Amino acid sequence: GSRRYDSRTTIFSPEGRLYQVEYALESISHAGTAIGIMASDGIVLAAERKVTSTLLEQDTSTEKLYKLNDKIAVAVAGLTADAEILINTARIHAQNYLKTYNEDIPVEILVRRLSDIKQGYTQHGGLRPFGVSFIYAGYDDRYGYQLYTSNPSGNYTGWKAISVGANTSAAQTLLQMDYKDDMKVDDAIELALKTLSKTTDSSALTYDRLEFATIRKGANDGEVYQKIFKPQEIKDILVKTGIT
Amino acid sequence: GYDRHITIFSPEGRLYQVEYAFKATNQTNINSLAVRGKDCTVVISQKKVPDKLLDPTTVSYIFCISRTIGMVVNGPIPDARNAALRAKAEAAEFRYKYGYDMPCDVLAKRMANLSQIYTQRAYMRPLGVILTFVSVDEELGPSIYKTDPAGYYVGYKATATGPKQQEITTNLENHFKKSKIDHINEESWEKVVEFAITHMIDALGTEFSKNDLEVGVATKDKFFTLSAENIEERLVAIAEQD
Amino acid sequence: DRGVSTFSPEGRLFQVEYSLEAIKLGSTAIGIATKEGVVLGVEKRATSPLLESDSIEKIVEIDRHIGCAMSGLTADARSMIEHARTAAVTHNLYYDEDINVESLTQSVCDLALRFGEGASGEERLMSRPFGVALLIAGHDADDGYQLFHAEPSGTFYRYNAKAIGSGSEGAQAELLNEWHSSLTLKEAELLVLKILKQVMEEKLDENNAQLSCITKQDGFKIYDNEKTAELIKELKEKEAAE
Amino acid sequence: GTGYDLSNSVFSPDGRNFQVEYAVKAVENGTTSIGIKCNDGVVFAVEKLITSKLLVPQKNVKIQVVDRHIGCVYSGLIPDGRHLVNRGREEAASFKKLYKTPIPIPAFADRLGQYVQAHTLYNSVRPFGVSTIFGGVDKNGAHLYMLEPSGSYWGYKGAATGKGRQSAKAELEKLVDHHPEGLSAREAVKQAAKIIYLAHEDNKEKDFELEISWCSLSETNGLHKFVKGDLLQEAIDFAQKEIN
Amino acid sequence: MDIILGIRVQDSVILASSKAVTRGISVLKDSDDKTRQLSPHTLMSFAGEAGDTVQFAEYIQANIQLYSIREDYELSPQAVSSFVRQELAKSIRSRRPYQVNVLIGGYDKKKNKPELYQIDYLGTKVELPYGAHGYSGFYTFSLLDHHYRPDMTTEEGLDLLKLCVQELEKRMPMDFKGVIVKIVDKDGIRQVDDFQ
Amino acid sequence: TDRYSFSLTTFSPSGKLGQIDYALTAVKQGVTSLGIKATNGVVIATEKKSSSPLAMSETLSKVSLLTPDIGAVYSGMGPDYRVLVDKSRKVAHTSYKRIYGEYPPTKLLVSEVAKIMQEATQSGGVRPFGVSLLIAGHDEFNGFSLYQVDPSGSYFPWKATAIGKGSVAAKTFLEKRWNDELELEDAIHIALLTLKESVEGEFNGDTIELAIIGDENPDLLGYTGIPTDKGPRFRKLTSQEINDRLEA
Amino acid sequence: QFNPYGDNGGTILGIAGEDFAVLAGDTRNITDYSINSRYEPKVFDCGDNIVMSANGFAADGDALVKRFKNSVKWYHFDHNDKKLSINSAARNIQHLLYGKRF
Amino acid sequence: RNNYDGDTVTFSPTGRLFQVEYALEAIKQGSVTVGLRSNTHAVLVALKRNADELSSYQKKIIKCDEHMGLSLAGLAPDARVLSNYLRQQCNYSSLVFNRKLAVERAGHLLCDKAQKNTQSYGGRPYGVGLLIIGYDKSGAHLLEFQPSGNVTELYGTAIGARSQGAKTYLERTLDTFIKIDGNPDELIKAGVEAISQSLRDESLTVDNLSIAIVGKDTPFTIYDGEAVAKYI
Amino acid sequence: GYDRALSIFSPDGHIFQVEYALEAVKRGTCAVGVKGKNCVVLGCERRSTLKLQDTRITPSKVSKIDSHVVLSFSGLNADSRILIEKARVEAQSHRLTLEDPVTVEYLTRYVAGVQQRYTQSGGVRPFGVSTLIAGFDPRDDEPKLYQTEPSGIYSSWSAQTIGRNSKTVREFLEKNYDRKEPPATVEECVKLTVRSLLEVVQTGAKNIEITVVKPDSDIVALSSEEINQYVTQIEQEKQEQ
Ligand SMILES: [Mg+2]
Ligand SMILES: [Mg+2]
Ligand SMILES: [Mg+2]
Ligand SMILES: [Mg+2]
Ligand SMILES: [Mg+2]
Ligand SMILES: [Mg+2]
Ligand SMILES: [Mg+2]
Ligand SMILES: [Mg+2]
Ligand SMILES: [Mg+2]
Ligand SMILES: [Mg+2]
Repeated sequence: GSRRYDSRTTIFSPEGRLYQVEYALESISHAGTAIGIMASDGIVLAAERKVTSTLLEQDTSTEKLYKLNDKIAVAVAGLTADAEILINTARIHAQNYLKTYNEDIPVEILVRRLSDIKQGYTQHGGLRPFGVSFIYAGYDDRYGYQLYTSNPSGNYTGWKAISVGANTSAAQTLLQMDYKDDMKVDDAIELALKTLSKTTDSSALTYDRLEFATIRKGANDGEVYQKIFKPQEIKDILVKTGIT
Repeated sequence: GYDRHITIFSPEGRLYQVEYAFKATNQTNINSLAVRGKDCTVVISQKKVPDKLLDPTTVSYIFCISRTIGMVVNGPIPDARNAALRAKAEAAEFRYKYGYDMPCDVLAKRMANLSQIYTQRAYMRPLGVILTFVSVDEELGPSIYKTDPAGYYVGYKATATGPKQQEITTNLENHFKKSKIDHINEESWEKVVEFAITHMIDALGTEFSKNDLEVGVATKDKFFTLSAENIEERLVAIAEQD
Repeated sequence: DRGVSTFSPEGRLFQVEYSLEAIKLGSTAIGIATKEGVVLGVEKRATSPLLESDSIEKIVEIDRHIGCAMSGLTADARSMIEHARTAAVTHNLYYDEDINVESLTQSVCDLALRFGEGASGEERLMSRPFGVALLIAGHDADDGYQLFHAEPSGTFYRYNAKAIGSGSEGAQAELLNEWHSSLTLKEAELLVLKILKQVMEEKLDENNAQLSCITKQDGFKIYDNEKTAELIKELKEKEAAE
Repeated sequence: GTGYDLSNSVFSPDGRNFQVEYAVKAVENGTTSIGIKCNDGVVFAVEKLITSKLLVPQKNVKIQVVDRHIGCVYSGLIPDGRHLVNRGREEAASFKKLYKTPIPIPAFADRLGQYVQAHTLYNSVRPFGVSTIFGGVDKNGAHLYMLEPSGSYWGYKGAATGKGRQSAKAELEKLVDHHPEGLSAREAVKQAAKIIYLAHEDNKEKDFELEISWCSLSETNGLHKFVKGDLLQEAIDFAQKEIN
Repeated sequence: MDIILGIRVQDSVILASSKAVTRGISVLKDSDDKTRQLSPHTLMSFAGEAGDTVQFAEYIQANIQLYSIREDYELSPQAVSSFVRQELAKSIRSRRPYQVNVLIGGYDKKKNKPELYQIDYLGTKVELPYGAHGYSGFYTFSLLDHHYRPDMTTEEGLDLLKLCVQELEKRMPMDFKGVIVKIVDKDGIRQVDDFQ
Repeated sequence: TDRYSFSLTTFSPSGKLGQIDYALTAVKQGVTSLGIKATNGVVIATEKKSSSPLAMSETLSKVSLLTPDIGAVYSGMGPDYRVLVDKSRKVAHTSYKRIYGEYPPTKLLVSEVAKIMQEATQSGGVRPFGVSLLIAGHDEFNGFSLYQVDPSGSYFPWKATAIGKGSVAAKTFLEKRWNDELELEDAIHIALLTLKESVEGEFNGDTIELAIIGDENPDLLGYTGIPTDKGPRFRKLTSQEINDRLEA
Repeated sequence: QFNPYGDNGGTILGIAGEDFAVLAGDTRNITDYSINSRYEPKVFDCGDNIVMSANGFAADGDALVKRFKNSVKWYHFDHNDKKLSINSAARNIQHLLYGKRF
Repeated sequence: RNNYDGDTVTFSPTGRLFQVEYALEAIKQGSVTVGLRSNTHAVLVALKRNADELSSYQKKIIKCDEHMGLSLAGLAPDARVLSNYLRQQCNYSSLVFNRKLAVERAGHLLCDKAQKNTQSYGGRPYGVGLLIIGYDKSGAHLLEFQPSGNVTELYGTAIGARSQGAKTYLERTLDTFIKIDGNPDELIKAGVEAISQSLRDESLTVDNLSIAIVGKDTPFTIYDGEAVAKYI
Repeated sequence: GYDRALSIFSPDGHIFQVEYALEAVKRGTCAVGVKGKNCVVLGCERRSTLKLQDTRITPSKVSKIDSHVVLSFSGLNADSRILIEKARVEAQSHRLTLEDPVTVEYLTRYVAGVQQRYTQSGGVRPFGVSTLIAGFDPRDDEPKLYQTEPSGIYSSWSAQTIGRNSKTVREFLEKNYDRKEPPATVEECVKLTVRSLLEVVQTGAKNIEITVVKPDSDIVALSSEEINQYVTQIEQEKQEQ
């Protein structure tokens, strides 16, 4: 029969690891780094594009930053295409919660379901895990600003600041040294970029090779705003950090 | 390498099972060719009957698919018949649903898309055959369309298939460079058959009795095959020009 | 490697043969059939001294007139137990009567070879056979007191006495000696202890071995530790005697 | 690569399907069986090897009938042959239920053809271990077909398969040449007996029982019938004297 | 139908719900509670066809309990009521519809308000200061329209209710065997010891 | 019996997905196609590769209309392209036009194609598609656009690019020439040059296929009377129109 | 409307003696005002010393008797040729009937 | 050596199905059983195998209808599937057509049933052989089933360990026994003799011998225990 | 359609996919449970091998199943979630049909069964998870502590531990838990739990979490400050004498 051709994607190694997950994580280590940092008054998401030609159209590009919802966003690292599948089912989970309960979906609840999905690919049906890691940034009113991460194993964890993809050992260390809790949002913006300057394998860090986003309850009214920075806004912020 | 056993990519980006299926097409050692007249289309195929115990009348690689479409197959008979039946079914279903006779080129397209699927899905094997469809289409005139195990298809001015395909093809390429047109300039199909047999004897360097060939002809609103006798008529006509 | 339903050149099912190696490794279990009843005993084999050994249930009730003991991967047995209970109860719903022990066992054994990859339904299948054997003990009016050994090969055998698990090899040569027609129930209880005490690594006591019997009059009962302790002692005394 | 011969739908690099080729060996290895077209009917015959004297003579019938007018006989794996007829019978019943007319022999050949070819398409199934000789009388006269594990079939004047196939084929080639005008049914029966006796001489070591049937327009009325009693005897006689 | 009333005063929500259960010709019981607590600060009362009413409530209950455990959190009364409405709205186009009407009274700890929701068997939901199901509205809305003030105390609420139950005892053909009354407030849910 | 319910594309220990890589190799071996974006239009172009001179190359469309405002071209295995075109046209109707009564905008249709491609990268019993597509279109709220879709399922927008054999060379050549004030006629001019490097056979309107997403063509609508329906923005060029331009 | 039922009856009578039992029925089978048979027996021996009769609509009665006998035969196969006690037979028949409760 | 024995859908290059051949090997390792017939009766005789001195003797004979039944040698659960499948076909023939099912047809059905498992991925073949006897509208019958699918009609035979003995004896005894018409006991004694050219180091007891008989005016019935002392 | 048999027997009678599953547990963080006269306490270690960890939102290691039963685990975290969801659902369903909450034994038995099923069905691998389940039965004060493991085997324990270095903390307890005189206070029982973790965690209440289950659904997690007292105070006893 065809069980000769089946590389069994759901098994344990003799150490009790899941081959395909480990391998997908390996894959992810070569993706653009992404970063999330949470302040008491907002969240920052920053990410590095895969070295992009001069002819590539950077206005309409959205390789790493995606809106799930009016209040939750993700930064991706890994296979774009795999991610867009996941993003989309999540956008729908949010809508279903909203429609059942007439309340926007709490961030963890969403994160958990999406992680539960990845977990299933890891335990049944012989398909290959999704080669994606996610940073989720969101606001709800049970826990305010929140930051989470998930990977191909289905595991998720919450963070004050975190990175995924390339050079995370390096980047984690550097945040660990400079993060403080009272941190304001414009502090976090600055810290996010410092970290990618140091971390990037490319010799400079320039506007055309970044995606950037914030979630502010700022300013006057209690409502929450999500901003995905355009190329010109990112160039300005880079001058203003004297990284350029 | 199991990238050799099923339809997945080799590291060079190749589907060996597709390549090996092409190879199987030549197992019968039969050559075939098709050409176009002013208002007909003709196919010619060798016919070999090695065994003395076979009923010769049952030995054929040419099929009447529909009222209007003929198909000739290069390759082993079981796969030929499987593709024949399939196309018969498709052509009839098309008519029922859309209210007109299925066109050659569209049927070719469909049959090609079926082949394409065996190249992408693993539990299906490609068929070891090359189908040449002919008709006189009501929109397009005399037409020839060819399909292979890659899932590829194209229309032809004329064409030839088999081991000695190259000889035959170059012979025809030459003829049309001279003649400057894309068809045999002939009113009667009886002479387009004569042309076809002639231009084939010269390319294969070999002579034919009436039992060495099969012929099929597509006129406007019928595709039919010839009997040894209507063939014999043609071989006599050719001989009158020594 | 090679599918789970394959035969070895000796005509044996690999997965089933290997199943039996799991069973040789499990705690020990012994059954003895008499005219006054049937006794069932087990080694508990706590894995650490913090383990509350009450919680180790290797002897279970199936109906009032039928009990069960197990050695092997004991998790595997929870669903064989479920099926057997369901079969006994179900029988009695349809027939206003107790199921025959024989029939109940045959029912359990029918599960054993339903494993595979197969397809698709009618039914789906276990991926592997069960890694557990059972002694099934009961009374019915047709054949009286009865001990069966039900293995994952699907076969089952009646025994006047039987032992399964890590002890079985010697434990059985010992049963061959000791057993005769005329054993009283009490003789049989002590025997089972005698043989467990021998083959257990641990020093036997009321906390690491457990006893049960089934009699027509009182059905199947597990014995408490106090009742068992007093039979351990009872045996200690007869050991003083030669 | 190697192992092009382990899986059933696979093409070797020379263009071939080795599992079908191996099924042909299972056939070459079976007992001898044949078909002879006479000029209003057809005749089937088959060597039944006698393992032991404990077989009941007359009673292990290897020729099978389909509908009322078609005979099949096969060399190779017998249970596969029976399986194939069971299919053939469904096909003929379906055809007749819908179209009223009993199935035409060519139509019926292609039915088996397609079903057999179908078992060379997938690795999860195994090709048929038989060649099948069959035919009968339709509204256009007599037809004799033979069908290989690959689903190749053609029409024959005569046909043979199994161990004896070469002595039989040579012998049939005779008949064709030394009776160009056609052969009467009753003569074709006797010839068939002869030919089986001639082809038996590959393994004289074993004793054998002969079985013959015919479907003839004049003699059996276009229905398929076994030859037995006096006519069977008379054809066994003709076979004895043709040996000496 | 049976009697299902509710009123949202200033600091709590009061639910009044008839005690009788009758099967045709006999009154089978005179002490039946037509409520389930869905979470500590959320109470649902209900009425409609036999079997359906309870099955539906106990199913809603178990779902909200499941939610609470899973999230270690108590859904807002608004959310519970939207959940319930959606379930009823699925029921109507189903093979056999749940014929059940409910009132949901909750205290919303996050906004420190009481809230009353009325939902009929079609999934028609509405937030109200006072409500009822079936014919119960016909007798009592006159009085509530007149007397209701949003700043009423619980005691005032209970008086206004006493008057409503009297009007029902007077003008309504059925003997519904009194009511059980519960209060949902910031400290949770309790039952009024006696409606004498 | 489809036994093959498991992925045939899996992660190697290095993190590669071999079958996606190998598909990309098939693409690289394919004939050069390219696309370039002007301000008032987009052009996509490729080389017809006549397999016999007896074949009629007009009967091979390498450039395909997907919707009246959207076209495609490819490098790699043409059969895989043919069935992706069928699939894409259908999904534009079922998952967009049948709902909103208008054709999907370029990027959304690209997602749908991308998605199909991804599925063949993860589902049971299939290999990935061995093509890269360039898709060009226009829609009222995004204007003109150009996307590349890869076997992995990944896509990305471009001002201009190229795929297949000569693509590194051609991408270099396009960087020299592309500005953001390019008018459509000028981009065609450039497309023709950039193609001409990558080809040593005959180079003219019979061996070159080329389409534009431009102004609306009411002469190609088929009916008159609804002032709000203007023609398709998509148009293949004629053998003639091409040679005409091979003067400049 | 096709009406799937009919009435052939039929009268049957069963009496329990103290060490014996009888079961009796007329042998006449009717439809409306017609006789179909003057001898069409309706009491059957089903063989674990059990006699059965199913009076009413003849076709449904025949189906039931068939099914029960088959049940007896399968009880044997399945329970080591055990004899089927009358009370077990009765339970078994409740199940056959209730099987068609609707 | 032998990649070709991994499943049933794989032919060897010589043309063999190894998995089937390995299933036939389970039969030879089974305990011996013998079948034979006159024109009026058919008889099974079977040697049952116990595990210990403490254990039952596994039954080898199964009744399939009043007029038919069989003995097994090899994988017992498998016989249980097949004999059950047969009971159903015997039953279906009675209920639907009011007809005792012919032994020839039961033969054909078992063949077709076994053949399924030998052409399909995932199915192992059956690991049991069977002797079936029946008395039907054309008198006494005996069949031998193999899990390859081949069924063959015989006057006598045996299957299982050392059965070559019992078979050679039957070949020589033939004309004696073929005429034991209207005599049940003689035919049994002639079966029991046969089964003896097959015992190595043990002889027939009351506990290990089972016998069945069927025929004209005698329904398929099985003797064991006291009932068989008669002939031992 | 994917039903490949992944948990099968090898020739020595072992089932490697299940044994490999235990390897995942051995790599998981240590968890431990000990029972009092009338509390049960569950303690688990954290990795502070990273410390920008948002501890209020990040999944806890101890989970409520019902208001009277908790469950903790070692091994694959993603896998744990699925056992917990199934359990929570079973607990609510049990109330619905029997009108009583689950016994701890029942709930354990349920979860073990799920685990077992996944060692015997096509298309799936076993759970990389081992569990401790604790609580009190309804209207009952005798505390319960149960353990499950990937094979589906379960049993109860006076006290027990699982995860990396479990065999070290098992030693410790194997000789510090008196079955005749189990910890009579909560405070006492919490102390014995922290003690046993301190053999292996070796930082402090940064890395420890405790949860105390008492009768009548009285469940509570400690905050690091109050846990700290138990740590700081364990020091004064080991050193001075
Ligand atoms: Mg999904
Ligand atoms: Mg929802
Ligand atoms: Mg039941
Ligand atoms: Mg709806
Ligand atoms: Mg309505
Ligand atoms: Mg037009
Ligand atoms: Mg009526
Ligand atoms: Mg041997
Ligand atoms: Mg529930
Ligand atoms: Mg499952």
